[PDB]
Amino acid sequence: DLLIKLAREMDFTYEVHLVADGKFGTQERVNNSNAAAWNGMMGELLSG
Amino acid sequence: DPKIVNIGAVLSTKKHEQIFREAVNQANFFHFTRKIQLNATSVTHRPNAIQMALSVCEDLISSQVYAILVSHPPAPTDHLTPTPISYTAGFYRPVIGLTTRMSIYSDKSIHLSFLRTVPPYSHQALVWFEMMRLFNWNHVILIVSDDHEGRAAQKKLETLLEEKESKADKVLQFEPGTKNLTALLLEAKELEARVIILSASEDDATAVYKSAAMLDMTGAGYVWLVGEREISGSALRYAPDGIIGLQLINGKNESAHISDAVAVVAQAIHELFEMEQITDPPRGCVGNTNIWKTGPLFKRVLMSSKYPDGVTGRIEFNEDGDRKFAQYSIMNLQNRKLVQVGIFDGSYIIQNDRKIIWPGGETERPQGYQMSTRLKIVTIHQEPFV
Amino acid sequence: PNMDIAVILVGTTEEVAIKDVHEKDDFHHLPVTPRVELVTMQESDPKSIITRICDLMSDKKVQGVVFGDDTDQEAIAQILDFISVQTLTPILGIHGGSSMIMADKEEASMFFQFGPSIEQQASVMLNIMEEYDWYIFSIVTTYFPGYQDFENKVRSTIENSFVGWELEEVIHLDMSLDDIDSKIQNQLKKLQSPVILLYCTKEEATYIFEVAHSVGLTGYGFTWIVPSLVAGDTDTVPDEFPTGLISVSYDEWDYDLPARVRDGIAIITTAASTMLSEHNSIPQSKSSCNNIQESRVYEAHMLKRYLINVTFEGRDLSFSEDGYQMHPKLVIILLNERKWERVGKYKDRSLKMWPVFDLYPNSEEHKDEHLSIVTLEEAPFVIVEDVDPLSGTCMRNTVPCRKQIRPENRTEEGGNYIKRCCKGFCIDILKKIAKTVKFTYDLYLVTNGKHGKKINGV
Amino acid sequence: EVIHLDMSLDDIDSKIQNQLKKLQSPVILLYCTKEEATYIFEVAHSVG
Repeated sequence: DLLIKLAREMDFTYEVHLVADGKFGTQERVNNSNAAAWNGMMGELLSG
Repeated sequence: DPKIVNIGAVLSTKKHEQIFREAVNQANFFHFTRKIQLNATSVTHRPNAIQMALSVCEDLISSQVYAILVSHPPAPTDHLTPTPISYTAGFYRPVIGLTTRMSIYSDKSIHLSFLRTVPPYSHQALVWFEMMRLFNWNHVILIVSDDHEGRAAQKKLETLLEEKESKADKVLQFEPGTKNLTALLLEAKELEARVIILSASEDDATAVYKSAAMLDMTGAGYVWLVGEREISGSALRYAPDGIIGLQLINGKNESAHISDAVAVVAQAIHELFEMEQITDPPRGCVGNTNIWKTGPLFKRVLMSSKYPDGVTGRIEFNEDGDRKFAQYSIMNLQNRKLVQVGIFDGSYIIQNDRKIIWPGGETERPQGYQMSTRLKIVTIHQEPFV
Repeated sequence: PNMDIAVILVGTTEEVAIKDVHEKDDFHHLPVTPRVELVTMQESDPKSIITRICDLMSDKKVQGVVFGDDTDQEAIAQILDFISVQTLTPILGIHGGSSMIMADKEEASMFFQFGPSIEQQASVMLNIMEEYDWYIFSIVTTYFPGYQDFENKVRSTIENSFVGWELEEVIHLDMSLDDIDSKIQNQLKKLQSPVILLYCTKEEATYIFEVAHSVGLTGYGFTWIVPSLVAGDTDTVPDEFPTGLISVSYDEWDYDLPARVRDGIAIITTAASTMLSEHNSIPQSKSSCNNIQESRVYEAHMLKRYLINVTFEGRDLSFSEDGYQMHPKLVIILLNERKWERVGKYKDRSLKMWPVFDLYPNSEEHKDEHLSIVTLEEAPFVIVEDVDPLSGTCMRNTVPCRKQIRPENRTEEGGNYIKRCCKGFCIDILKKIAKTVKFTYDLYLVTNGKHGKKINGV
Repeated sequence: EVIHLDMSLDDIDSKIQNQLKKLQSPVILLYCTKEEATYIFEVAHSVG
């Protein structure tokens, strides 16, 4: 209902999508293969 | 009698060696010589690496040379690069490049005492930054291969954008040799940014033109920014009419690089022999174990060279020993032909009287690079909320 | 089959007492039988190297080239890479110019060295700075090629671990111009951290320490740390280096050269035997020098997959994808008569501090002797908890309390030392007063006798 | 802490400078003479 209110108070188009799992910021603490990691979550906004 | 000093050089055809020997004779005339005498000693590129190393140790090192030049092997293919040749002088601490365009020579690990007077491909990215000053761009997409050139161009573009100005979106990488690259066009098309900057070789750029051509991605709004390896050879007929290209001024037959090279080296010798210890290189590669003490000093004198009235323009080195104030030419493909639309002298880009044509049939660049009204919404999974 | 394995030795050291190896004949359980062919070289030059490699290659069909010298010229090692361009032979570096690392090599070359990379040295420095509780640090880097992955490795490491680090600013200094315009001093005058890292070379480190001798960074409260390529040789000790410089380097002491050659032959023979024992199909040997257009197709990169996970004598003596040893035998030396003396041995992941005292500040003056504390597992006064096997080290303020037990095996006792982590009210008060009065102590429990009581008459 | 400085030898062992570098206060008092104050201000001008 908040998305409908903000959708009618502003002229734009929306598309709600459901996210599955992976909501913890990705704490790369387990020794994978002694390589270099990169921020892929934390904020959770820029995937694509 | 003046001291006989030798200068090493690695050239290709005999004509270039004649221009080198003539440039040494002119260097011994235009410069005041009271105690030194330059000597011309140049060899040719050999198809064998061992025969080339023995040719340097029995031709160049045996003559006790100080500065050694290098160009490019006259071969249509690429399988034996002259980079190991630069390792030879690495045993005796300087090699100056003339046609080296790869950014791998920009590093100082395997190229300690290696300086070049030719702007590589990474410097072209700087010109690309100047493009961001023309139409005021923001979100750009850099699509490079998975090698050292893509990492060097990525660190260079990231270094240029270190202030609070414009940033990067997503950098795409691909293995050089894969034709099925539709996922790169799908993920690149899904992203809001449309400024595509391609920097690869010919076979990769051909696959980008084919895969990007069979998906209808050359219309309005799509910008293709390439360099020089994407509008030459077999990658020219597949490129859309209106793609922004580049062209280095005086690509073939660079006599000014040889003449100005002997001028800068001669200035570094006549000026270097006016301080005081100045050791001498050993005789050949036999019975010589010690290194050269005048290495970083000779590289320092070669780097601190200024020629505002030179033939090529303004010879000046930077902190990495590369070429400053590059001279390029912004080209554009119009009706299956490369029409000159701009030139780059070194400081700013100067356009001629030809109007820039876009591949999407457009003639005027809009203000905003990309804008729409589609907004994606994401949320979590909760019973009382969603 | 008898495969030729040549060992090139460069230096004035007598090879008579070196080539005599007794680890052959009886140690040929594998179907392939190798043979050692050691050669000498008294002239350090690329012409003699290429001459002996080409002439020795055309004379004897060798498979594994093992080069080793005792100089400090890494460029010669690059020349070895050139040999790969003509041979693609797995060259192993044990000592000498082939001991230094080189970031970003050729993906097709087979150059493998025993030099510790910056990722391992950075982890060792972070472990040393972690055991002594050094949260605040100041990193000083220059224009040396390899600082981006260093600062991004330190930042990326401290931004994820549970240890609460504190990064002041990573400054940068220039060496192309002398400090005459008052800039380097202005950048070095804002460093108030108990530990300062340095990432540069040698002639640059002499100038950084020369200016730092006048700025005020080489005294009490401050401690500089340099890796391995900064100190270099331990014999040349200049004067500008202050007292107290924890530097990591290679052991090159207890590890004997014949053991290095034996390990190299074991790795080359083992990796050359895994393909024959698994794939059951191996190509021919190496061709001559310039004959590369015919033998360029017989080379297979699958052996590279056998050059990453290599086991020998149970220990994890393997390598990585970059071309270096996974677990390098590192040593930590400290500069005092101004001589580099060893203080600890970093193995696998744990660090051993035995040939030196655990307390970093010396007691030669300030305080003397120490103090031992013994208690018992009491309800609200001393809570004893076993150490977690996932890490093996007490965390936060949990005091590592040892325990001396004797395994009563029927009619024979032993001497086991089980270490646990103690925490409670006594740990809190003794740590609060211990931090205030500033002294070293110990903590252990009682395994026999418990509380004092009367026995007969004593 | 109230530090003490000895003026009888040129600062060559880096001790007085190490005693003056640990002064993190907006106000610093000085109690000496003139030729000693010229040297204290001379080193303090280089410390910061």
